[PDB]
Amino acid sequence: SIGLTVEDLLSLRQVVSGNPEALAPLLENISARYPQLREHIMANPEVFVSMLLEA
Amino acid sequence: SSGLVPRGSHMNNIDFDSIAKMLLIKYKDFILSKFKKAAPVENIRFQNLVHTNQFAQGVLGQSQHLCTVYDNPSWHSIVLETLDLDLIYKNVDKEFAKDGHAEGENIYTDYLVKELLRYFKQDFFKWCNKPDCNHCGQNTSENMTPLGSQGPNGEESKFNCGTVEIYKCNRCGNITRFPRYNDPIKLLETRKGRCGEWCNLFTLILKSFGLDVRYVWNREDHVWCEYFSNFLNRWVHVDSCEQSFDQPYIYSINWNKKMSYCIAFGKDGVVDVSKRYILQNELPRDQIKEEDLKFLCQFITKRLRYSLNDDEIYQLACRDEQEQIELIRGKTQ
Ligand SMILES: *[C@@H]1O[C@H](CO)[C@@H](O[C@@H]2O[C@H](CO)[C@@H](O)[C@H](O)[C@H]2NC(C)=O)[C@H](O)[C@H]1NC(C)=O
Ligand SMILES: [Zn+2]
Repeated sequence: SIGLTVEDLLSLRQVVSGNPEALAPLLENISARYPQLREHIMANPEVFVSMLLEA
Repeated sequence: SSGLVPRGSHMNNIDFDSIAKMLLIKYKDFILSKFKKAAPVENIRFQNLVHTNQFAQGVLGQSQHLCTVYDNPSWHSIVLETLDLDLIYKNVDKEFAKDGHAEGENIYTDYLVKELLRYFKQDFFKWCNKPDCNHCGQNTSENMTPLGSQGPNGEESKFNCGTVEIYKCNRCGNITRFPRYNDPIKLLETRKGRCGEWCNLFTLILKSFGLDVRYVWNREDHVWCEYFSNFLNRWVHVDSCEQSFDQPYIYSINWNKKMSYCIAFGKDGVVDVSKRYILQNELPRDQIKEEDLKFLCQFITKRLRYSLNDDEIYQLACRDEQEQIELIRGKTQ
């Protein structure tokens, strides 16, 4: 792991620094579209956060 | 009843709001870490890259001349004394009158910038290809033939001047000279010049209303401004010469200029703003490993902020990031 699209990595950076209100629903939408990250979220969100801090 | 296993009501309803609020926390540590130290590792990378490459030394040099320099109370005041604030603020107020958006939400600031452009161009400062003849009339330049360039005399040496273009008047024989100053306070007096000094003074002017301002440098010989519009909360392209407000395409498309790089400079950082401007007739960027340029800016921006505090370091870093996405993508928002 981990791999999400460049387009998402963008709109993630976009909000986690610019509209943090929408960070929750964007994370909704990512586990929505990425199965294997719906698993990482639950199985341990604290790793999933620090993996995420890699783009 | 049980053990049958109770169901609850719904499963692992996975808490995003939790994990969202968490992260924003983690991020901030990531950011505050980034803008730290200057661990001597990347220091050589820097000290060194500035010797691999002159496009590097070029940006480094400019950073030094251009980032701190316009933050100067003494200056800011003089400019304010000197400008006709009554007039500026009247017109700005007159245009706010004819409603200034539903949300006048720092829009005033934009109307000010725009009106400063107008004052500067219609009224304050004047363009100079060859100069007028000092002894013959005013409207009188196209009977000056130029005898080259040379160092400043004693007087004009004061005003940070390198070259004085000298010119002979064929109709009278006297020699008008055109010193090329960098002291923008001098320009307030002479009120004339070319992109160059036009831009020097206009940056300072913007800075003297306490706006957040930048000097944009195109390697293919033009210079202009970027101003931060809290109402559009992004950077806005300001070019005084063309009395232009939000028109970054101007160069690339209207003029059909070919460009390679564009760099911004300001108290808060140095940033590659090419992507805002170079939107066709792109020239080869063949001056510096793109990786190294990124680094170069980042290291200077980082250096430019040791004495800021954690709240400042972060709020700035986000603005920067908001920018990247604006440039990386094709649009605002
Ligand atoms: C030097 O700066 C000046 C000021 O903007 C530029 O003069 C513009 O030139 C373009 C190119 O055709 C014209 O569209 C404008 O009409 C000119 N401005 C005016 C009203 O004089 C000039 O282009 C700049 N030099 C460059 C391109 O480096
Ligand atoms: Zn003359």
